[PDB]
Amino acid sequence: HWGYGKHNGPEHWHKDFPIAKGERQSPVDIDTHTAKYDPSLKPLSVSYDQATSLRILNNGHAFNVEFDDSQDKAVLKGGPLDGTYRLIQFHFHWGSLDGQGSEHTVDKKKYAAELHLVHWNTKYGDCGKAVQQPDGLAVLGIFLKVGSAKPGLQKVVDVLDSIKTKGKSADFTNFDPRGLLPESLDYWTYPGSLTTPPLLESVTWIVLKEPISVSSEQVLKFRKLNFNGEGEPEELMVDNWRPAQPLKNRQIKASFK
Ligand SMILES: Nc1ccc(/N=N/c2ccc(S(N)(=O)=O)cc2)cc1
Ligand SMILES: [Zn+2]
Repeated sequence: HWGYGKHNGPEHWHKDFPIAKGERQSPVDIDTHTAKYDPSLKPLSVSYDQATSLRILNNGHAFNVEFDDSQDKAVLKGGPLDGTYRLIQFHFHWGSLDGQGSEHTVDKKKYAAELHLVHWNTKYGDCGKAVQQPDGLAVLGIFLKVGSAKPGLQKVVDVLDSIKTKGKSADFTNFDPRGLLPESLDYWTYPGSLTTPPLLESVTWIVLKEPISVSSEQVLKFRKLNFNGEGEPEELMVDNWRPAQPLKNRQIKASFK
């Protein structure tokens, strides 16, 4: 099945998922000089005060921290969005080396990793329904660079030993995703897709300009995870990122001058 290796990686995905070559695929390179400030964008509202984390899961492609999305508890509103989008999960993409790992790039610069906070439009009732709609999801993307440690990431880092292999999960209650945000909410936005199969073209991307800093030690622990299940040959979970896709007939908008 699909993955990130030579024989099942991004260049193969189109055979099972023809939308891989579609008109609004993600990620993309963000050309900062071509992106235009958009005055029609309303203020972005990240409201994570009542966020209720449940569990952390190694799904064989990344790890997901999952949230209770049965009520308006952690929501994203404003910016390019109409209505209310509920946080369902977050995960990361990262590299084998500090010089790669992000999915989006900025003037072709690759960051060490990229955090995706995944939200679904409450007008569609559940995430499975939302992901089939052109305005179904909003993914808040945050770049990670290697430097000082991110204190708010350490609780994630320290549980990874318990979910080393595909299919393993662990309790992960009382985690506050506000500790993963940078100071500024300045962002770029464009219409795109899921960056993994099924690659559905249902995502409003909101990519923050300011990266967060994480330590080398923190990212090294991401790289100790396994793509494989328990008792199978070890394949380190690294380079689980899709490269930039053609922008085609899309304009990237900036929230800032
Ligand atoms: N039924 C179904 C199956 C797989 C799904 N995948 N959801 C996605 C969640 C977010 C991402 S991403 N990497 O944030 O674009 C990519 C996949 C979503 C729904
Ligand atoms: Zn992602």
